[PDB]
Amino acid sequence: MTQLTGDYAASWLPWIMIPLVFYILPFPVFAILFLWIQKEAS
Amino acid sequence: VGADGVVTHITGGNFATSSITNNGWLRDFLWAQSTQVITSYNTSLSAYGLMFLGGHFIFGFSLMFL
Amino acid sequence: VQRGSKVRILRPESYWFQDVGTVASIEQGGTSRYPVIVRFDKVNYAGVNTNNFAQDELVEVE
Amino acid sequence: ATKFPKFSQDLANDPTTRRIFYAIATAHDFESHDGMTEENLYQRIFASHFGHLAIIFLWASGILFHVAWQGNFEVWIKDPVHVRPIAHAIWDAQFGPGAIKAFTQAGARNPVDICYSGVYHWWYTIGLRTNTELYVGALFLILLAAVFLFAGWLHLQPRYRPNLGWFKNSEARLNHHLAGLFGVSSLAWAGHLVHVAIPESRGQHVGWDNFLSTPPHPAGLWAFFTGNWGAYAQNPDTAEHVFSTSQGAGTAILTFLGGFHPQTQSLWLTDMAHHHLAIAVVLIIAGHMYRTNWRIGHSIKEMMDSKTFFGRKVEGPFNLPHQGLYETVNNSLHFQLSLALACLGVASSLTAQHMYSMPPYAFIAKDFTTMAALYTHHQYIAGFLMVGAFSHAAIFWIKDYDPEQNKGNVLERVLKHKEAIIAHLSWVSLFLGFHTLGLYVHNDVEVAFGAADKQILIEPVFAQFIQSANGKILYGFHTLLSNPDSIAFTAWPNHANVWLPGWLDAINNGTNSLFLTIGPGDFYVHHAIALGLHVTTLILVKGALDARGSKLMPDKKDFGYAFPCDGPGRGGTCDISAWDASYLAVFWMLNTLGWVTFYWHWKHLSIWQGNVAQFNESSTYLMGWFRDYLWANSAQLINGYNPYGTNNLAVWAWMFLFGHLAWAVSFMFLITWRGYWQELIETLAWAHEQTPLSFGYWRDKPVALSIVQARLVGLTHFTVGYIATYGAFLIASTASKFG
Amino acid sequence: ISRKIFAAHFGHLAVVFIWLSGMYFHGARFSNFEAWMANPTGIKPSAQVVWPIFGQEILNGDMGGG
Amino acid sequence: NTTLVPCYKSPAFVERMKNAPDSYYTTKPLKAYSQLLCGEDGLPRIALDRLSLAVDVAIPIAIFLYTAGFIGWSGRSYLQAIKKQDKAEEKEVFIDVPLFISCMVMALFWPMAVIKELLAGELVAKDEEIPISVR
Amino acid sequence: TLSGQTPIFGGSTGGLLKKAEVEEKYAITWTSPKEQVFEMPTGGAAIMRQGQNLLYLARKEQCIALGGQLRKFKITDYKIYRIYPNGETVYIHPADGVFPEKVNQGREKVRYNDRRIGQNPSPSKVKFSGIATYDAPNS
Amino acid sequence: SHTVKIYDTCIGCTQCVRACPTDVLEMVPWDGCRAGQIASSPRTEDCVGCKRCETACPTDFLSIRVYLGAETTRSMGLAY
Amino acid sequence: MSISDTQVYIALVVALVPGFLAWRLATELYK
Amino acid sequence: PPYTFRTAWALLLLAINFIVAAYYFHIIE
Ligand code: F6C
Ligand code: CLA
Ligand code: CLA
Ligand code: CLA
Ligand code: CLA
Ligand code: CLA
Ligand SMILES: CC1=C(/C=C/C(C)=C/C=C/C(C)=C\C=C/C=C(C)/C=C/C=C(C)/C=C/C2=C(C)CCCC2(C)C)C(C)(C)CCC1
Ligand code: SF4
Repeated sequence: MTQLTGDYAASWLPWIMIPLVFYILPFPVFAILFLWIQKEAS
Repeated sequence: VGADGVVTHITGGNFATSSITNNGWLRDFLWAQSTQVITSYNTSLSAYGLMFLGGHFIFGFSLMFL
Repeated sequence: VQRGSKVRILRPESYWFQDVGTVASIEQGGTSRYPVIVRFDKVNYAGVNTNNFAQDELVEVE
Repeated sequence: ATKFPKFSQDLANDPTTRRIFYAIATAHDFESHDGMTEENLYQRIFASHFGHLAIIFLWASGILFHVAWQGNFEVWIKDPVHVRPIAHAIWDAQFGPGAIKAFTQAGARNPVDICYSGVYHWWYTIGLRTNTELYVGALFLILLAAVFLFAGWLHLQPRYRPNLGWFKNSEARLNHHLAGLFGVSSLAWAGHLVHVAIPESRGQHVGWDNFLSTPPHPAGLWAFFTGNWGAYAQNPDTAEHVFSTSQGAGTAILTFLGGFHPQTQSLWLTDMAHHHLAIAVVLIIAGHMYRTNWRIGHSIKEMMDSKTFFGRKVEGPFNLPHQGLYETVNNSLHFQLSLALACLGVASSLTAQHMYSMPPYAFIAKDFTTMAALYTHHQYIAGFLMVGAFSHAAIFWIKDYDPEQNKGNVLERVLKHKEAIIAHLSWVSLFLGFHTLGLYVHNDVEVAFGAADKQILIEPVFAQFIQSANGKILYGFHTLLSNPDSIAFTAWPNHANVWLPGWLDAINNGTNSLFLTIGPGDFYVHHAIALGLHVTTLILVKGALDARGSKLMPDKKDFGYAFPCDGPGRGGTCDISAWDASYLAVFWMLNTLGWVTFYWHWKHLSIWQGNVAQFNESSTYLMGWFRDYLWANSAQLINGYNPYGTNNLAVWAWMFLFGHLAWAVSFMFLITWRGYWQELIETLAWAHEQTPLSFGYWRDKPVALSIVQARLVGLTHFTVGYIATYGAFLIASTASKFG
Repeated sequence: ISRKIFAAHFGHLAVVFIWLSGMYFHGARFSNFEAWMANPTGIKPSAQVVWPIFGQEILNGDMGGG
Repeated sequence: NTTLVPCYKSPAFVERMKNAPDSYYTTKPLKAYSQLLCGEDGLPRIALDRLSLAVDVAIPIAIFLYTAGFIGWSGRSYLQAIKKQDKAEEKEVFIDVPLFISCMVMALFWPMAVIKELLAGELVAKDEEIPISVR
Repeated sequence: TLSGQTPIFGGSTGGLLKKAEVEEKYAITWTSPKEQVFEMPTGGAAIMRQGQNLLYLARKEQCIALGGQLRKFKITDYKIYRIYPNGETVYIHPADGVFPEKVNQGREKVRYNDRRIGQNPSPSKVKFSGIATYDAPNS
Repeated sequence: SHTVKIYDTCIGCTQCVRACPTDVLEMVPWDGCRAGQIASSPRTEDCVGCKRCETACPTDFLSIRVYLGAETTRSMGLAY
Repeated sequence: MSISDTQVYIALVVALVPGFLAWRLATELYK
Repeated sequence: PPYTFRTAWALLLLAINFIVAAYYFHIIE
């Protein structure tokens, strides 16, 4: 075939979550996880 | 060169298309062109087969010191 | 343990533990806590063959 | 002074980039965190095991969910030999049309991955037949992971948090773990086999709404209590029984034929239920050995200090002084962790050595790539557990060992002669490498000059005696289960070898891996393997016994476990710590299992392709290992994508080359060392400060990463490159010749 | 120091002349140089023949011209 | 083991004889391989049966272990020969070949020498003679 | 405080960075009887002056690297200061005005253990305690 | 912030102080030596950790130990 | 017969229960 | 002193070893 499809149920769900957990969410996650490792102990 | 003028190269234009991926270097140059030193036992090229294994031993042996 | 006597080391931290060495000199001040200078035929590790010791961790062999 | 890391103060005030890194690598060494008591230590060990058990269960529910959702378990289960299991689907939004077409495989209508884990064969054997049964298993394991995440949170509340006396209650934990954790669980598993797996391998559907009504045996619950136990093995499955159907099926639920099911080429399910039933009873009995609070039992502390053998003066257990060992083992967590890893490292080698020879799951002997990956997985897992067993031996010697309690006991007698042990591992290693490399490269030279009949070929006539002592009539030793007239074959007073006709039918059949035929090529690799296990034991034993210190630095205990060196003085003390012997032995562990799995793979790749005479005639010299195994079987791996197309091995061809890069980049962290990189980073720090428009500036000074860290960063790349390269080789060289 | 440098060069030039002598001597009496002068296409260049011991006579491969 | 048969009766090994040049190497040795236990592939092998080969799995082992000890004994006895001379520091970098040869002729009958080293309690140094580490 | 004429030096790239005026900075001050040339610890060469010399260095190791070079010009009257960014200048070398190879009176045995290093306690003794095995108030 | 401890086995050979590139060590008067001196480490926040002092100590299994501890901005020698 | 469309979403909200119970425990172990 | 417990546990393991060789060399059945 010439596309990514899914015969499995809710085949629309990889369509959005592979972008989410791999190149949309990590930079927010790496920013939150950055703010935690570089906070003053005042 | 044959009896017409065309040139049949040793690997035949292999560099232009397959030397651009370094998987092509590993299969079309290292795996493919080592056939003569791999299949060299019981022939007159037998000593290059031993040197080719000998060089592999010494490289791995070096990593003890490194 | 006077000068010239072959003596054995009872110091576990030393390179020469349970090895013999000849005594080079004794300190007569009595307040140096390591008076014996004993000299060894084997250098320890990139260096000396001489070390200072107390009276109590030496035993003479001859 | 940053908040992170909060467990160690002096790393939080680190002004450089090593505090982000050292926080990661120290975050689980709870015994070294600031402001930690022993009471608080165990309560965080305990609560982080719950967080670990949940990850195992969430991982296991991910296996189940993805084959329920995206696998082909329903399609596969109708023909477990000719269709490939699906791991999960592929969503790579940057495939081309050539990769969609190539990876749309195994009857799928979308790109998929072929499962090489064998979970399809495991679930098919234990009685799972529908996707919904897999889905409710996935949902159950998610909720079962939830009750362990909650339990871990629960046991950090002050009213539920256990006290130190509860954790150091060794006799009560052994009693329950033997009787309940292993005994009851294996009793329960024999319950599943008897009720679900065995009946559903005979066709009848047993489920949660069904199992309470239909007994698994016609004589159920009464033959057991009367004592008429033989009723459970009256008519077993015949040799023409075909799996998961009623034709050829029997009614026996606990029968001990031995050998293999003739149709699945696996162990009988009825033979497994009887196994776990026997194991359970033995384990439950073993769990009533130590006194808890009923003054009938054993006390481990008193079993150490005992010095009276029926009135005879002895020094202790087996006439060896074990006094003070209870308080040594009990207070040491690294002693306990070292023993646990050493026992999983044997149980994981034993997993690999038995599941290829004696396949437990249905049709797994006919799935070569799954069978090959499962062996290499558990041997590599077992190699790491063996390195960590000896790592924590070295931590145990340094931190939680004292000469006062262990004065004169068996543990202190080892240190009295730690150089006699190390010198002898040095001899065996030197002996086994001179005469294995020397015998291989003699064979190389003779085959190289044509005289292949002048090879030194030593028949392994001792292992061939083992096979003849177990039933193999191939060689002709004709003794002791190869001799039908022997005392062992017949068991003259009782003749109760009910297991022997079935076993001898399997060992004497040549189509299985049970006690493979052994030749001169097998002799040499078992000495490479023996040389491998001896050097990597030498490195680890030297690192454990010299962890207290040797003449080069007699104070290693003060410096800790992982320190770089003690400067260039006294000749130079690079890699002197006990940590650097664990680091040095991972190379030898990876090397050794790169001989075990290379030998397992090539031996089976010759049997599987029918060319058995290729391994036997060319494994005796090292070029055959290099021409007939590495060069020969790389051909379809490296052609996973060529200029002319791309196929289903395009990912294995890519991870194969990925692992070559991850291996090569390890040499950077291992060959070039720290001070080169600090003078280069010091220069880049100059460039950044002096350049315009670069408005960023480091919160923490960039430094070249430390000495003991690069040894770990380079060891991770060597390991990842060792595993990605061979994982891609083994999968692609087996799943391309075959299905 | 400079006297050591200048004198050591002479002993080095001696070593190269020993090696150059070995090349011409092998080209003289251990080579097929006479045969290769006649037909320098089908005859392969070869000096340094190999003694018959240890089965290494197999390294004496055929060079053309016997 | 009975799979191994002599190269006298071995179809895969007479084939080795048939297509064999001579030159020095594949006739004089290859006749002598006819007396060896020979596999199902025409390759001479080292098996360990019983008294049939009990002398042949002792000729190499006796010849090696004697001359390995001969090297070890002469090398050992030359070391104590110069430790007592109190010159062993430079006696090792500059081999005293008349002393070393005289230590080799002591090493011809080394198996009976080691026994009276052992029976005199003189071969092996006592445990608190030996420099060790903290342990 | 500190003062002196800076040596003839064309300026380098190895000199002070942003750490100089933000965390702290060092100054070595020496007097020379001659107008000769010395090697810069930050790469290069500079000509030291005739009177009071002043040089600003990023870390203390450079100053004592240079100070060890001045002793090869027979100059042993150098003083090393530490300039905090707010501006006060501490005297840190030689701390008592005499060089540390010399022995004074009034200096104290600091971080001295009254035992052999061999009998430092085992790490199990200080288990779950603040101290390490090498402070170890026993002996 | 390393920890340069000095033990009673010093002989006042003074060599440890000379090797120190950062002037952490200095001599104080003592009585357990013919030299009447012993090393002390008053300036150990300045210790860079080079262990160059340990290479110079001639007493067998040397009297001065650098104990690499919490590494700070001046114990790692950063000019930036 | 593969699992239905709704059964995937049921697993999504069920797996949200150990998703928060992991937060329960990670923060209780004082990250 | 004469070794009585190290011996008779070494000679016991040789005994088991010699029994294994006895079946190996086709001596006892
Ligand atoms: C901000 C910050 C900053 C800045 C600004 O501000 C900067 C800048 C510069 C300049 C000026 C120069 C030039 C540039 C270029 O050309 O190229 C590019 C590169 C890059 C990197 C680029 C980058 C840029 C920025 C960063 C961008 C951003 C990004 C995003 C934001 C992220 C995202 C976020 C999320 C959260 C993830 C450079 C460089 C260098 N680096 Mg350098 N940076 C920095 C950072 C960093 C880090 C982290 C590290 C580690 C990795 C490094 C490293 C390095 C090295 C090796 C080198 C070199 O070689 C070079 C030089 O020396 O010269 C000469 N470095 N730097
Ligand atoms: C019946 C009672 C019982 C049961 C079922 C358990 C169960 C468990 N305990 Mg607990 N414990 C108990 C009583 C019990 N305990 C008591 C009374 C005490 C007080 C002293 C403790 C104190 C305690 C502590 C401190 C800890 C546990 C832990 C655990 C968990 C072990 C980790 C794990 O699951 O790995 C896997 C489970 C398996 C069964 C794996 C099986 C595979 C093994 C490795 C191989 C088996 C092969 C077999 C041995 C072959 C040989 C047999 C022979 C016949 C040949 C486990 C769920 C750990 C934990 O907290 O986890 C959250 C832990 O830290 N327990
Ligand atoms: C070369 C030796 C070797 C081989 C042949 C295998 C083979 C296998 N492993 Mg692996 N593994 C190994 C070494 C090996 N392992 C070692 C040394 C470790 C310790 C780190 C692991 C840890 C591991 C885990 C956690 C899992 C496996 C699994 C599997 C099975 C499925 C993966 C697959 O299809 O094969 C492909 C060939 C490979 C080399 C890939 C193996 C998978 C890698 C090693 C996982 C690495 C874990 C990593 C730290 C986590 C990723 C980071 C994450 C945040 C993204 C398969 C039979 C999976 C399984 O259990 O099946 C359901 C699985 O969950 N292994
Ligand atoms: C740990 C087990 C596990 C693993 C390795 C995977 C792996 C994968 N899943 Mg997931 N998934 C799981 C459990 C797992 N799943 C469970 C239990 C559910 C039921 C809710 C789902 C539902 C799900 C959906 C709907 C999808 C995936 C998809 C995928 C693929 C792409 C990554 C992704 O977006 O997932 C997203 C992650 C989730 C949806 C939640 C899963 C997180 C689980 C529950 C816990 C994992 C945390 C782990 C235990 C902690 C380790 C962290 C660190 C220490 C390494 C990938 C192969 C995508 C796919 O189909 O590829 C084509 C897809 O869209 N999965
Ligand atoms: C049950 C098993 C077990 C447990 C509980 C421990 C527990 C512990 N070990 Mg350990 N160990 C084990 C098994 C275990 N070990 C095994 C099997 C080995 C052999 C490899 C080791 C060898 C070992 C050494 C050498 C050391 C420890 C140490 C420690 C202590 C600190 C943990 C730590 O460093 O922080 C957390 C650790 C990490 C966060 C690991 C960092 C990243 C690693 C390298 C994984 C990287 C994988 C990579 C990302 C995958 C690639 C993904 C993809 C590209 C493929 C801790 C008490 C240290 C110690 O004893 O303190 C004094 C110590 O130095 N262990
Ligand atoms: C194959 C292994 C390998 C790799 C990848 C490198 C890479 C590098 N070396 Mg190295 N080296 C190696 C082996 C390797 N070396 C070995 C075996 C030795 C032993 C002698 C050395 C000794 C050495 C020295 C002495 C030096 C280097 C230097 C360098 C750097 C050169 C700068 C550069 O090329 O920019 C390009 C980067 C690459 C070519 C790495 C691969 C980039 C990939 C293809 C792109 C990645 C895509 C994306 C970023 C992935 C991130 C995704 C995210 C999910 C993580 C570079 C990162 C020099 C340096 O520091 O330069 C200033 C330096 O002086 N090396
Ligand atoms: C016969 C046989 C066999 C077996 C063997 C065995 C099993 C053994 C053993 C044995 C043993 C059990 C041993 C040992 C030991 C102990 C000891 C203790 C020792 C020693 C030594 C010494 C003492 C040495 C000495 C010397 C010499 C001799 C010379 C040189 C010098 C020296 C000093 C080195 C085999 C199969 C292989 C082959 C065939 C048959
Ligand atoms: S510590 Fe070492 S160098 Fe310093 S005075 Fe004492 S013995 Fe001499």
